[PDB]
Amino acid sequence: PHEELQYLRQLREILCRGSDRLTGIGTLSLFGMQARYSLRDHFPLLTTKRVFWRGVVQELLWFLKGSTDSRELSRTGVKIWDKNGSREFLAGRGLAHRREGDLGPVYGFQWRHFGAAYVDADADYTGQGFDQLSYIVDLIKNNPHDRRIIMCAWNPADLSLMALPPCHLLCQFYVADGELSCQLYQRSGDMGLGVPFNIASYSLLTYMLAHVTGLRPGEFIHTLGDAHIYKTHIEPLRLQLTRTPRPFPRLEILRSVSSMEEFTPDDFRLVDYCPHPTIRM
Amino acid sequence: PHEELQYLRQLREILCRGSDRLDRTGIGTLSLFGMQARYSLRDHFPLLTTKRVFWRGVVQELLWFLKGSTDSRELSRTGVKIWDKNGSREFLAGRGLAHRREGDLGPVYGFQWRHFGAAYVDADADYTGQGFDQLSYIVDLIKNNPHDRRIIMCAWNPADLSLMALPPCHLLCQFYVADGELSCQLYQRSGDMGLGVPFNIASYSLLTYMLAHVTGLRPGEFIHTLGDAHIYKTHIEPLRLQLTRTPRPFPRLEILRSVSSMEEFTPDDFRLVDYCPHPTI
Ligand SMILES: Cc1nc(=O)c2cc(CN(C)c3ccc(C(=O)N[C@@H](CCC(=O)O)C(=O)O)s3)ccc2[nH]1
Ligand SMILES: Cc1nc(=O)c2cc(CN(C)c3ccc(C(=O)N[C@@H](CCC(=O)O)C(=O)O)s3)ccc2[nH]1
Ligand SMILES: O=c1ccn([C@H]2C[C@H](O)[C@@H](COP(=O)(O)O)O2)c(=O)[nH]1
Ligand SMILES: O=c1ccn([C@H]2C[C@H](O)[C@@H](COP(=O)(O)O)O2)c(=O)[nH]1
Repeated sequence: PHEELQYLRQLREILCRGSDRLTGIGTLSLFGMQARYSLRDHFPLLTTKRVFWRGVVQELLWFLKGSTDSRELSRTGVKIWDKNGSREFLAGRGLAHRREGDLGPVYGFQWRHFGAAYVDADADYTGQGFDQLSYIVDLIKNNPHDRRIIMCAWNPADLSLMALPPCHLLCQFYVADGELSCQLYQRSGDMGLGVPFNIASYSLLTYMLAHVTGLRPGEFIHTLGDAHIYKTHIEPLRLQLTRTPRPFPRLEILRSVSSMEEFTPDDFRLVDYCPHPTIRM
Repeated sequence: PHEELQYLRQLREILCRGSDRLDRTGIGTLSLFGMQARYSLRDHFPLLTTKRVFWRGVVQELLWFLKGSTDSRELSRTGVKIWDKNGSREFLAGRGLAHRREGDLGPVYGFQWRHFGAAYVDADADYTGQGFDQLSYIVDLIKNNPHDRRIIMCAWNPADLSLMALPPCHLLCQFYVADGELSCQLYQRSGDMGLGVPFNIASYSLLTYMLAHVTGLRPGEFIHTLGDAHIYKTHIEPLRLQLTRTPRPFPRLEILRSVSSMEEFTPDDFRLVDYCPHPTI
């Protein structure tokens, strides 16, 4: 039974039993969902519609950098954070005095410098705040059965400095039988666009962490809070609800990388990815 | 089907195929990673019946949390001693926390809920207007923007971990409103299925009843998401016994008078009817 059917059943449920609720734009939604994806023999990149894999990779490395600069992601060809880094959008957020591309203390800053005072995207933060990436990497290496291997992006005190508050709040990691697993808690999930993307991101993070630590990829567990469908997306989502999953691709890591920071997009080969055609939403 | 059978199934799964691990202090647990159970709050209250749950503790401890107290001496005064061991002068010394008055647990749940991001100095100090008051934040959201997808309270603060007596188990809870009902999901990084988890279920269910009462809504669903779900090997025998017990119907919870603020609840506003658990083990 294909694991992608979990995602497809969740879609089907939200569309059929979801709550119909409206500030700006309207959605169908359910609350509390969990799905499991094996990482042992394949990589759970959804096949019912093509997922922007190039975006997935560039954005994770950009996160892992600690960068909060939407321009630096943009330079690589990935424009998904650009609407949010415009001086116009920032102004609308009451953050007008930002330079272009300064998103505030978003994921990268929270992952590498939690609790630090944010100044701007160009400030040097070395040795400031709590480095969560170094923290979990050390625990996975030297104390793998620890129950506190967590990386959290939710920092309520920093919300008003943020262009957009984080959706995927925290990940926890788990080690058993030489396998590295990961649970992601996502407060909010757009099933039409974000959620396939998000599944891929944290699955990737786990492959990367597994590699760097000498472990094999295990399970990725996806726990949603608000799982929702935007109503404008209903006829394209019914389209994808008709399609049968193709087998998952595999993910190869093309070289020895000793540090989470030394990865490059060319270290990853996506083998045998054959999605159905892209659906625009 | 009776909801407690979710918990008991989880017990059995862990006992049957759980992973046999040791910590770096040598103690053995069986554990599994990634679990979710749903408990209805509408017609009843999910206080577990196959073993008696310390309900007096549940109530006093939560009221204690909601006040922002990080003083174990205060909870202990009520006759509830569950945090006394962690508050002892010797425990804190064992943690490497000198200059600590007895009962000073550090920036734990209460401090995080009320003053997230604030500079902790001590349990007696006064933090008014320091940090981010998450409790007011969520009560406000549930009242004035119930469909917000960021109705979050979080206790995981990486920067404060070395200052805490114990690191938080309940990382965060999220709330959700639909069709006149308040719902809640909790992310728990670590659950002792033997002692902690029944208690923990009662705690956040109770919190949801209180929030529902204060905001003019009916208790909806409580979703319980776990990370490391485990059983200490020493308790396997009493748990075998527990698993033979047939669950009895859940009690109910009546809130006596009208309470207008989350801070004005007293242990007396709560009527538990009728809790008839199998004998304690
Ligand atoms: C309403 C909303 N839903 C989302 O899913 C969402 C996601 C992000 C960030 N994110 C995690 C994204 C992942 C993928 C994206 C995207 O734009 N994909 C395009 C592909 C672009 C292209 O043509 O190359 C798409 O397929 O529409 S955006 C930001 C705001 C959002 N807003
Ligand atoms: C290893 C471990 N497991 C736990 O479950 C745990 C729980 C807490 C805090 N906690 C969340 C607790 C919930 C319930 C508790 C308890 O001891 N209840 C007693 C009541 C004692 C009495 O009635 O006098 C009991 O149920 O027997 S303690 C602290 C450390 C822990 N440590
Ligand atoms: O990584 C992401 C980022 C955003 N979103 C979606 C979820 C919501 O539909 C919207 C964010 O809006 P709020 O939930 O923050 O209001 O974008 C995702 O699914 N994944
Ligand atoms: O509210 C609580 C507090 C603690 N624990 C348990 C979980 C673990 O067995 C232990 C905490 O140890 P660590 O997870 O921190 O190692 O206590 C709970 O189940 N619930």
